[PDB]
Amino acid sequence: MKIGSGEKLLFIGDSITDCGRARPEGEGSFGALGTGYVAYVVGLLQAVYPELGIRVVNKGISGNTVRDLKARWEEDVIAQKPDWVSIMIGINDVWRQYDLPFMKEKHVYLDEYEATLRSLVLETKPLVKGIILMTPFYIEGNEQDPMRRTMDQYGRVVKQIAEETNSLFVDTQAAFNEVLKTLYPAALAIDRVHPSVAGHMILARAFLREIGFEWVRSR
Amino acid sequence: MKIGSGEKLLFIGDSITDCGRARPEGEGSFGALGTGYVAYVVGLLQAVYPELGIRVVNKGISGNTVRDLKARWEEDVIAQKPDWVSIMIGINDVWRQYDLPFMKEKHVYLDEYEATLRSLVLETKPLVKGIILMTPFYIEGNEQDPMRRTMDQYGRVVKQIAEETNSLFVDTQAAFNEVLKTLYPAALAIDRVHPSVAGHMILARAFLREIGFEWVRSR
Amino acid sequence: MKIGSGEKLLFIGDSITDCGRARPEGEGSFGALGTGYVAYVVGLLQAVYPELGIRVVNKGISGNTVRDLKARWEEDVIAQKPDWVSIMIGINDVWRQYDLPFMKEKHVYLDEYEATLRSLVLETKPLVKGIILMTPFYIEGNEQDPMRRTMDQYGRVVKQIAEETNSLFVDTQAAFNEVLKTLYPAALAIDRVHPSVAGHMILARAFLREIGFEWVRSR
Amino acid sequence: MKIGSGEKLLFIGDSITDCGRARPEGEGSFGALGTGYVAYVVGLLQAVYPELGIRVVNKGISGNTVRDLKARWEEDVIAQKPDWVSIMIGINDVWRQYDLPFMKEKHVYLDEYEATLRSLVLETKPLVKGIILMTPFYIEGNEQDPMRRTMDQYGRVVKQIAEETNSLFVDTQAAFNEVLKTLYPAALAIDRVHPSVAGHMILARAFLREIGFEWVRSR
Amino acid sequence: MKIGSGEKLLFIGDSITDCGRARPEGEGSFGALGTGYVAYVVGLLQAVYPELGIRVVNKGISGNTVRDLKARWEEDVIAQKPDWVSIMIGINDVWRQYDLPFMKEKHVYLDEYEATLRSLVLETKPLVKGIILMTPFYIEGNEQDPMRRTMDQYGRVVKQIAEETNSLFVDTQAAFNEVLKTLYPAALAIDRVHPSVAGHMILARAFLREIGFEWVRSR
Amino acid sequence: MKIGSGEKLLFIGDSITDCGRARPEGEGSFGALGTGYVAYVVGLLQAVYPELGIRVVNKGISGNTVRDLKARWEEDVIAQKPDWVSIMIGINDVWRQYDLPFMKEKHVYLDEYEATLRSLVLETKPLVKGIILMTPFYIEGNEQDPMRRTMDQYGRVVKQIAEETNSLFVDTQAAFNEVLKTLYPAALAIDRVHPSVAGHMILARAFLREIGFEWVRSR
Amino acid sequence: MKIGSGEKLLFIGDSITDCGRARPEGEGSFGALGTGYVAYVVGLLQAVYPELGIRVVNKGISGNTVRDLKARWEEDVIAQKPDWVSIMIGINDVWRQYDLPFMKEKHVYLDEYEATLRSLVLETKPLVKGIILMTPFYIEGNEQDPMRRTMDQYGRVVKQIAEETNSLFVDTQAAFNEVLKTLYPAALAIDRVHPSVAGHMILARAFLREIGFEWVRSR
Amino acid sequence: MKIGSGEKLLFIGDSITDCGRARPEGEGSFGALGTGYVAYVVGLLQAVYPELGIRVVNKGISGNTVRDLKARWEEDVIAQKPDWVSIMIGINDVWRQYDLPFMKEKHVYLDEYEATLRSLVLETKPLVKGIILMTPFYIEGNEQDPMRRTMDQYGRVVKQIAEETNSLFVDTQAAFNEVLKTLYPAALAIDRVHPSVAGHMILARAFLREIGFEWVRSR
Ligand SMILES: [Cl-]
Ligand SMILES: [Cl-]
Ligand SMILES: [Cl-]
Ligand SMILES: [Cl-]
Ligand SMILES: [Cl-]
Ligand SMILES: [Cl-]
Ligand SMILES: [Cl-]
Ligand SMILES: [Cl-]
Repeated sequence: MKIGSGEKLLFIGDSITDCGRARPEGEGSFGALGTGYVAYVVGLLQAVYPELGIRVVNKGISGNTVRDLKARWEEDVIAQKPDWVSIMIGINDVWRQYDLPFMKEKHVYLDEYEATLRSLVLETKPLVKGIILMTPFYIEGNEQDPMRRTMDQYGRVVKQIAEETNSLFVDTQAAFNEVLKTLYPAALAIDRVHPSVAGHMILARAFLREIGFEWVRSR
Repeated sequence: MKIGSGEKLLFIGDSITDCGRARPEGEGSFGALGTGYVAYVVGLLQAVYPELGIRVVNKGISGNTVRDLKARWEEDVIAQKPDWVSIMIGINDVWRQYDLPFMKEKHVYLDEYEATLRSLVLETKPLVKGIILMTPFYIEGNEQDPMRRTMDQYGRVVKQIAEETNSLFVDTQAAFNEVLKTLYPAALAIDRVHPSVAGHMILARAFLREIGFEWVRSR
Repeated sequence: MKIGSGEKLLFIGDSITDCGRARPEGEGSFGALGTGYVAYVVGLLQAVYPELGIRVVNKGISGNTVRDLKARWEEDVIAQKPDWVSIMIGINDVWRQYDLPFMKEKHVYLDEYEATLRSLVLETKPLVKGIILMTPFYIEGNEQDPMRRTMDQYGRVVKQIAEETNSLFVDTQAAFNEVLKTLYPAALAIDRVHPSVAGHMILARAFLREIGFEWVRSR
Repeated sequence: MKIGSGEKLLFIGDSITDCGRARPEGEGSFGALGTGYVAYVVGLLQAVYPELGIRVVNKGISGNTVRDLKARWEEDVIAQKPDWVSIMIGINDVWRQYDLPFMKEKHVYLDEYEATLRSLVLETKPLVKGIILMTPFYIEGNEQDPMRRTMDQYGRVVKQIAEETNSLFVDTQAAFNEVLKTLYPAALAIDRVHPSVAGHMILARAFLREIGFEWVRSR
Repeated sequence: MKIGSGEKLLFIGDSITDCGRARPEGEGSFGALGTGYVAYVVGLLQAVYPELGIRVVNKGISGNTVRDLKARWEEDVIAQKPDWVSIMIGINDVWRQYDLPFMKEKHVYLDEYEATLRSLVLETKPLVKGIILMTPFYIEGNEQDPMRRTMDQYGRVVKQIAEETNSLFVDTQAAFNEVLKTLYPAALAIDRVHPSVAGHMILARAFLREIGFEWVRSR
Repeated sequence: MKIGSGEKLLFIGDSITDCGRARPEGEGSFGALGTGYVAYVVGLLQAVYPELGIRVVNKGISGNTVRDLKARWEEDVIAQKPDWVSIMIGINDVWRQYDLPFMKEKHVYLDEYEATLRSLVLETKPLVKGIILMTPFYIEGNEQDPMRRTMDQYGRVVKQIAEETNSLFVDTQAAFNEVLKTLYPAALAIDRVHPSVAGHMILARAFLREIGFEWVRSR
Repeated sequence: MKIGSGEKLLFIGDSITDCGRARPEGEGSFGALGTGYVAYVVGLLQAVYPELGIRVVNKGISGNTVRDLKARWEEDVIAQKPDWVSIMIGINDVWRQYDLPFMKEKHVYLDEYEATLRSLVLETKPLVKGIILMTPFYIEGNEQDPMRRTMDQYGRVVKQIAEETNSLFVDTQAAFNEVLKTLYPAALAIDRVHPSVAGHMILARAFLREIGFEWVRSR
Repeated sequence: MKIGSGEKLLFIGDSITDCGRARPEGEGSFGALGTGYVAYVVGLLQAVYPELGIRVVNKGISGNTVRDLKARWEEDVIAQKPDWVSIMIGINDVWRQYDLPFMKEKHVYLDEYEATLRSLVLETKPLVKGIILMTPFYIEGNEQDPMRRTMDQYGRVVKQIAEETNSLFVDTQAAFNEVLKTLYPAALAIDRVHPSVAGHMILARAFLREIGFEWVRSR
């Protein structure tokens, strides 16, 4: 378990992270953590490692791009003095290119995305024990579907950045791809982005695996 | 214009047709028709052919497959004594196979779909002045996506039944496919089924063209 | 098609234009465009000219007179940097004279109306590619009904102004008059102002015809 | 005062009479009567003739034609054992011909209207102490407007039936026509049917005058 | 009719006057005038004197004493530039003495009431054509009931003031007393203060009689 | 304490007893009892006699007269197999004579009231361990007010029936009358019927005293 | 009765005291006092000592610790100029240690609690006639349950402070303990803190006993 | 994994199982399963065993005891033709003895509980592929608390019935007891019954472990 006792773990990102969490503080309880992967992570950590006393904050905001995370970073991350920061961003940065293809300033293209996300990691890294970078995802099994293909480019940037900055790394697309060998996207997410409880469990498990969670602990 | 003065035109189908129409009666001019292609069709006919004196009934019901249509056909179609019946069904017949793949009783497979729709058309045809068969559709430009591929199969059945019964036919998939050369699905419908105003216009226009509507009447 | 690719088309006026659009920005989607003629115009443009990538903003506000448009012109029009501005105003300017006949300062009489609307066009014209002036209307077939007779005076001023300023021009009263040869006003609008979907289609079609829309495109 | 002590007075009609009255019972003093002319009539009688001890029932139902009145006449009128029955019906009988011109089954034409209303009056008359027949009305000052012209015809039928049956008669059209020499319809009722408080007062006053109400009692 | 053409008549007082009127302007329509005696007055004036074009404003506020009227007089009366001001206040000034008998600073005793109401009349009188002073009331027939007995003291002060300042005068208690010879208070007002439509008609008629209203006009 | 361990105590009456209790069951500890004297009685018994193990059912219904009690007596009382039945009825029996004086069928006059209540008590008495008869009341200190005078008459009937049947008796009027030496009715109940918390306490205390409750248990 | 005529009694504490009272003033009526022990106290005082004319204010706020009371003391207590202050605090100070055991700064430990509560009493005492200190409580009969055991430590501090400062003193835990010899906590409070009406009566009675209330007065 | 491909798994129980599931059908993937352990179980199975193709039905109903289960067993279990039935019942059977101790008919004592649950298991077992019996639980670490002591007794019955019938068994009490070595109940469930997300995870994990779930599949 990478996370130590008494430490503060802060999650930020878009609606997948937000999942209706309490604004502004996103702590004090679960209703406050929302009803998606963040809550599930915290539930499983408390169920299996109750003695850890990990404090968890949810700063997701629906609709955010990486450009939006930067604009609120000081107040919503730095000022919170987290020990661990998990970031999952990029869905909107890409989605806007496909749902509003003629409003191009709402689009965050890959080179701006890369430099901005890099900037967040570099700023934060000296201040925390660790960073976990989760890739964005798109629940679509065809690598050549345009939005899937773009999403994968963004996820490769995330992985680049995690390697270079020694951050932890969760390939959420890889976790979905495995399930997509069986299920058509509709069975997980009608809009290919916002998943069922099952999709949130896919995400939570992928995050827990990267931080060394054990489903049945050995010592 | 295939529809002639004084006639009663009855639309039946699923949510795409329903679009919040008034239940049970579904008529006429002031919101009972719902807020999608059916209301637009009726709007445009009134704007351009006010003297036709057409009455219009919306018997769409959210969720319906062709099995559901059969179960209420006597009360919602035959007992309304329509002159013209337009049918657009198959989206749920297909979609349940993909979004609830293990709930097989909810699925209406091609054999049930062909036999049922054929039977409804054959029985209705001598009771009415004419039938318009609209294909189902899926807003997805990749013919090899599995749900699009199945939807196209269901559409072939509709086309074949219309030819065999000398019904009017609207290929709604072809109408979307034209726009999908420019737009990714997300620009028209986040779930690839329930479209924007623009998608409802694609549908209304495809319906109108088939019934001989003119935007500006030539004579 | 007068409107070119990537251009911004801004609609302003009263409740007929507003039709419940999102405040303040009236863009980002259709819910944002409201549910009347503006939305229908945008739907039809996207259905038939999806490659245009026209951006459309709705600045209608319910209850407005031309005196109200002027008071918000800088923020709601100039600051938006539109390429095309469509104006439809005058219904309230006239209606107040008939529903509050003893509150005369709520009335905008024809000479103030003319100079004010002229002032808006002259200010705007150097800043945009084009202006479309739509007349007000009153859904009433008797030319001698007092409010109809006043409305027609205002519509003649609009046409004057469009001619003199080389603006495009939509005679909405003419479009309604044709339909009123068949339908009594009640069938279109119970208050003779706020129309059914059919009346909104009358308006949208009249606007589309003036900007060179083709229902089936020729090249 | 034609109404005498201890008597039960029952008003029936459409929305103009209903005005949100309590269903099914429609009585008595604290809001069950609704918020239009019926409540005003009852108010004024109580203010000026408190000792009359009149009981009042409101059986108005929004939407009703005379066909609808016939269908519930036994339960809503005869079974209430009223002493006096006031009827105001015909607005919807007529209006449906104009607002839904192609839905002919919703229309109640003059032959059905005369025969039905005649029959209801003839049957009720020997069961009760008296009947008050109020004309329908349309708030429109042009006798040649088509709906006003039809409404006036329906009113003649009411007048002729009242004379033939020695019923009291209130000409509600004449009462509006007097005010319409000063005001355009929009100042009293935006849809020309559902009036302001002032219109309900016009109605209440016309009713009261016919039953021999005095504003200040002479003796 | 004391009130002349085009003049502005402003009503102020407590909940009996307010009766749910629109804040802050209490004009522009009837919903804006609330649903009690003020609205009825305006309805009757418009029904019988539509050509007068009287503008009517309602500044009642629920819970007010005369101490509250003074605190808002400049903004809610003077600044409105009325031609006629009707005041009805004193119910709360007295009620507080009986429902909160141990919170004595919420009480406005008769000498403060008198001087304050006098001060309002004297301030206003040079600025307007006329003032109408309506007494408070208490719907209770026993002169010796403590609250009735106090209310009557306040009403005698009102009458004093009207005489001395040449204001018009409406004894609302006298109008209720007459009806209370027949009806127990419960039949008019369950709390002996807030009346039924009948009680509001009692009030409206008493006001109309004092300003010279004619139920059927003679010239 | 007249009520003994393990017994079921059932309260029936009108709104004073109801006070928003759960329908139909009306039991037990967590809000089903409503928010007036019945809940307070049950609260205090539990606070001071927790070991008594008393079960309590609230069958009060807003609006009821003794006629209404008779109509549901079999299902709401006899079929509950109570040990003790407390009845408080008569307020509406009387009040309808005053608030709806001309709706005579709603009135339950003294002959119907005595005969009915007598009959209910006689029939119930051998089926249960005991009966508590509570008078109705009116919060009005003037014995010569007409509704108070009638209420006192109805209370005499209750007292006489309790004596004749050896029922326990609570004179609720006497309990209010004591407080009314200090307070005007408005301090306890604006409508003279529905009291504050303090009035419900007056009632609860009067009930408790009659059943031998001790505030501090002597032994 | 310790409390004298015309005096102001102010209650402060957490949700047990607040019980939905009106913010900010918590006076003017009962709705304003909320629906728990404070309201019951006031009801019983008014029922039995109506002539006292005691003014009662409720400043409870849900969630408060003693640290929260101090932060609002000047505005919510001192500025109110009470004659008597009742304080009940400590439930949250302790609860946080058990429901958020890893957010230790939300915890108020016993030495901070003691000094803070002492500080409130010492500040206030010169300004008022009297102070009543109510212990916190926990509805749990096992003295060795951890939260019960902590609560008792806090209650012993309260008693210490009351003795040293000559404050009145209510041991709410003692009052509950007696009832807990019969009832399991669930029957009083599902969360062992927020009680039923019965628990609120336990509290109100314990407070009334300490201020010398008599259930039936002797002079 | 004890559950095998294509099978239907049906969960029944009380609120812990219900957790707001869709009534009556309780299936499948998009919210119909509710928001507690059942949805989590289904989520995790899908994340880790998507190919199993398991269908899941939630027939939990808030409030139920085993008596309630018997009454709807035919329609809610047998008629669903499940392959696997999981039962978790006993919490209310027990809790009613403690929260409503004097309402003995609401209690289901050990004899009724054993006989009923035994009978339901014996009857169901030959109709289905397998049964999973989950104990009830109480989140309370003191074995000598009276409700915990009774709950443990009911759990022994469940364990004994599962052994006798060769059912799978989940000891939910043991799963909570492990976490209760660290946390006081209030950190998991304020009422000791309805847990947080973390408690639902404790339950889901205990269920999954018993059916042979692997967090990471070995082969
Ligand atoms: Cl988002
Ligand atoms: Cl659908
Ligand atoms: Cl408007
Ligand atoms: Cl109507
Ligand atoms: Cl008031
Ligand atoms: Cl009642
Ligand atoms: Cl609290
Ligand atoms: Cl439950």
